[PDB]
Amino acid sequence: EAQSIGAKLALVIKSGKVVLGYRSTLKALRSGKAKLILIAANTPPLRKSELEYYSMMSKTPVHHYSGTNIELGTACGKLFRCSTMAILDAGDSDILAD
Amino acid sequence: EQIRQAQEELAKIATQLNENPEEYPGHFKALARIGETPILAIQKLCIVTQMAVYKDVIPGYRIRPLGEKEVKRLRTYEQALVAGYHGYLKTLATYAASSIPEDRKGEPISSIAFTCACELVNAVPHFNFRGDLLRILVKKLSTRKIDRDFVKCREALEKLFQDDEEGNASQEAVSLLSKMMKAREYRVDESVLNLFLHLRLLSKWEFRTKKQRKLLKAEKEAQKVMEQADATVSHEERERIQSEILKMVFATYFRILKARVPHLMGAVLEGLAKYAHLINQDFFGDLLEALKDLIRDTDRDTSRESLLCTVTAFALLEGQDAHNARSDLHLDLSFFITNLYRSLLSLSLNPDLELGNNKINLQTTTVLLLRCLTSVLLPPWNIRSVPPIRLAAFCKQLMTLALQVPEKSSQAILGLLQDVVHTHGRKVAALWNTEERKGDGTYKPLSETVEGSNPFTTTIWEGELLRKHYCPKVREGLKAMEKELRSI
Amino acid sequence: QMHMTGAFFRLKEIDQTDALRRIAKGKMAMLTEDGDQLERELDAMYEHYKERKASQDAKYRAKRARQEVDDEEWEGLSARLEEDSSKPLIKDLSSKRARGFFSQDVFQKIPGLPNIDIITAEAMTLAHQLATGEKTKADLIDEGYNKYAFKQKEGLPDWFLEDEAKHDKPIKPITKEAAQAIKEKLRALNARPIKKVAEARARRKLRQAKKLEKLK
Amino acid sequence: PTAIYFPLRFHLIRSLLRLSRATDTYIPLASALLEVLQSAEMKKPRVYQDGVGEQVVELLSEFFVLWSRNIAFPEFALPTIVALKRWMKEMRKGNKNAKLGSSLVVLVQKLEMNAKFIEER
Amino acid sequence: DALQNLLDSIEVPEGWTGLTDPNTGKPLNLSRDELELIRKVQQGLIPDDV
RNA sequence: GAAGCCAGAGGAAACUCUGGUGGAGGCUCGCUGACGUGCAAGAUCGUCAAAUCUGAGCAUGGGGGCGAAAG
Repeated sequence: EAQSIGAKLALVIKSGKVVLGYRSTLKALRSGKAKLILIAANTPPLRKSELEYYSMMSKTPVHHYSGTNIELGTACGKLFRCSTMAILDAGDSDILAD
Repeated sequence: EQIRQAQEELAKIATQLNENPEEYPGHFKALARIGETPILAIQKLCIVTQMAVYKDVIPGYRIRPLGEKEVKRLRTYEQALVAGYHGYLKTLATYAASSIPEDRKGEPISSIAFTCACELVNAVPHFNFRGDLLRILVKKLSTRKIDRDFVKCREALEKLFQDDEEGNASQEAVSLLSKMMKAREYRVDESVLNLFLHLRLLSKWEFRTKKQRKLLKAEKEAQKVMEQADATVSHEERERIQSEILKMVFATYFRILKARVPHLMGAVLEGLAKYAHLINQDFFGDLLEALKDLIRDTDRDTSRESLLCTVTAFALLEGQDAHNARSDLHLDLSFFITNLYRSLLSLSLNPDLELGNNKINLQTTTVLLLRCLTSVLLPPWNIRSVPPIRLAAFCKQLMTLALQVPEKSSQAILGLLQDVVHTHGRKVAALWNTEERKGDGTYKPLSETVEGSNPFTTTIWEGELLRKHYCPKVREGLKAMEKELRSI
Repeated sequence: QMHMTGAFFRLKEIDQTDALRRIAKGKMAMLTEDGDQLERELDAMYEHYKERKASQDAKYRAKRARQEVDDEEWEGLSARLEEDSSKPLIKDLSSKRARGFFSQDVFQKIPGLPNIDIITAEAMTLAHQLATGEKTKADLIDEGYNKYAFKQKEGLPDWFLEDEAKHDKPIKPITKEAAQAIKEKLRALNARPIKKVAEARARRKLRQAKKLEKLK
Repeated sequence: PTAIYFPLRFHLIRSLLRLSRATDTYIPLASALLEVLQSAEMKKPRVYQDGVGEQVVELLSEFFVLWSRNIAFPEFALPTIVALKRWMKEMRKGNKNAKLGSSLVVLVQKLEMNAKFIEER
Repeated sequence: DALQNLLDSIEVPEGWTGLTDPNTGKPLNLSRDELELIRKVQQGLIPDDV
């Protein structure tokens, strides 16, 4: 459900604790406190595979977002391209229970 | 359930063939083993699933037989694709040949087998065994029935004809249709004869190293040389395929005209008038003379055959290229004009003149007569250089025929003579004026020539009998026609 | 809006299996007489020689690429890791594969789940002689006992036979009426239509007009 | 069509003939009446074929005597006489109805004469 | 027939020659036995049977 | 002076007007003939030639007619 998956994404941005972008996603994985990792479809494969490797080592779930980077940024309420993002706190949304 | 556990195992095979096909070469044959379940349901979902995978997997190029690490991986996967697709077409054909009546909950196997065939025909054709795909379609199109699968097999073939540009797919289809029609001895539904009318052949800086730059230069010159060679070969191949299709199409046309199949030969003359300008120049006068021989044979129902060949001859000279070759190719339509004139008295007597976007294959005799007179009296070319005596000859006879003809036919003829007065005017105005009547000779009604009737020595009086005809559209027809007589 | 206008490591086919549990353990590993056979190769180089020589022309490379294969050719089918001695990760925010595949469009519309052909002009010449009262049946049979007779061609290799056929064509004359019959037999059905004859005459008339312009 | 429902034609034909005599309206019977004549039974070779033959001689008659004073009669009648002129040619070459053949001969001698006699007026 | 002549123009007969028979003005055609003899002489594989 | 950009005023919008920035162009400045189409008693449309200057090196093309081109 594309409409519903943007609903908790818009809530977790506006209620929870989220970092956006490649480098901040990397630092959140390194600290081990990340709880969900969203990766855009048009992310380059070397960036894609390095991010899948660290999430396996840090044991955090991943999600392959169907839309591209501009689509994920629009889902965030932001006006910039966001290829990768990480959830640190789910806030008041059911995006972590699912 | 039993039917449940197939659905994941159907989805098991198809999904990984979509992701990485070469990794798994027995899955085509694995799709075969899950297909002989005697329970009828999984026979249905497998046939659709085999249609699903081969649409996604089949490449855009044919693959040769092997004869005789990554190369051995590609060869095993590609040879497994052929053996799977050969087996699917066999199980498609024996499923379409199966018995049609079954439970009313759904159509049993056959229409699914046909809809799988028609989907493959417009998605596969380049790949091998297209003759096996088409032989399923031609077998249903020979059945001589109106049925949904008969209809479904029909738009599949004209979709193939309208879209194929290379011509190899069209040649194999028209070869089977031609061989079916002779084998059936021409008992086809004449929807498949109109399939020939649908043929189309007849009608931002990326860095590059120094070695990459030189390889891309040499690839450009190699592609440049290969471009003029491909253009010349594709043009020469297209003319050759058109030559073979035109031979098989016209041979079927002439064998129908010899066998005298009534419903088929209406469609043949439509195809003949459409495609005669593609064939050789010498054969154009032959077609105009074979039509003469047909008309003489009916002169030995029979009113429809003569009018069909008459409107076809006028439709041949209708065309632009044939019109400019009247002087060179000695194409005289004087036979068809004179035979049309001599049959107008007999045509009024025969009572089957009205029986309920083409040009020749019209159903009713009256509109065939109307299109013949439109060609004679209102031609698209040289409408002002028409012999007025020929105009006056038909004007009197069409007035006579309107007296003894059905109500709709009489209204149509008065509409036709209405157009002659508006277009020609002073040429035929003297017919209704009895003081301008010529005194050179007397009027011969029963004449065997258009020129010898002396039409300007008579006067038209059928308007007296037709302002009194029971249909007021006939009455309105005169009052419109006499309106333009006074408007000259 | 202007934005819209040897494989790597993946976690897709390793999720929820014992392989993930094994890899996540992180223990080290590394990857550690009758001449039949002589006749097979001699025909292989001869085919390779023929395809190489014929591919020097750009026309043949275009013809071969557009050439199809024959179903008469495809017949025959029916008709170590050196190891050391010591809830999914991918979540779809929603079997699902079986539900997804059969939610496709195609599954939803379906409810209730010997001929002798004279091509060469020389065979036409022999046909014109035989059909007319010029050469009888006795003369054709008797003159077939010549030096090109009783020569076998059955088991002979293709490189031997193709060399002979290039260099053993008998030299007997043809007639112009035999050659005329062959071209009119082999003429295509769209070779000479009204359209192409018209532009050919128009091209020739224009060519004379430019010559008169140049002489002007 | 056809011969089984032949008496249904003739009474129906007379009803149209009655209407055309009272009001001044043209009703074309020439196609229909000749078609009933040129069915299979007349051309296949007995009392009933004379009865249907003598009767249809009448229905040819009053159809032409209605508008026998209107000027367009050389052209109105002309398709009909030429139709029977072919019919005299086939019987000279069907049945053996010499009495029926002779009655139509007088009928086309009538129609030609009234066509001729009206051309001078 | 004109339809017959127009079929021979498209699908040429097997024994077709392009000549006119002196005896009958119809086009002169080779027989099946004659076509076999022409093949035997041209290829020269077997001069005579048995 | 073109797109494009900045600022202000109308209009729900698209757009409109003004003031600027910008510096695209088959734009300008210095000292017509041969044909084709024509469906009339010739109208109307299309094709062809007139093709950046210059040193040093270099390659190829030319006549007629027949034929649909290949020849």
